[PDB]
Amino acid sequence: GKLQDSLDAGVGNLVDADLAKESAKLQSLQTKQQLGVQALSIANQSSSSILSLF
Amino acid sequence: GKLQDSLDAGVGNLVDADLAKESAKLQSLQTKQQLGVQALSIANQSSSSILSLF
Repeated sequence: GKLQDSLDAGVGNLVDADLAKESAKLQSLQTKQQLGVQALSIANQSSSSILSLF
Repeated sequence: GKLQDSLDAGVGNLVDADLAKESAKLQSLQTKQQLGVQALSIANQSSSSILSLF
């Protein structure tokens, strides 16, 4: 019984994720995604400045 | 018989914990864990303020 418990604990050590860091990374990457969308939207407007010169 | 009783009492003195102290340490560490969870939840929000600037 103890050996099987140790084996299960070792599997969990190998594969289980640490969600405490994931909670911070999730919000950080949501903010990153919002800024990336806004920056790409700004970059889409480069051609509009040409029309003013004509 | 008296010597065996003395030896058992000696092992108990040398290993056994006094659970009245852990009766308080349990509650203190439960409160401290809740406080740490609260503080970590506050800390993960540090990146949220960037969206307001853009």
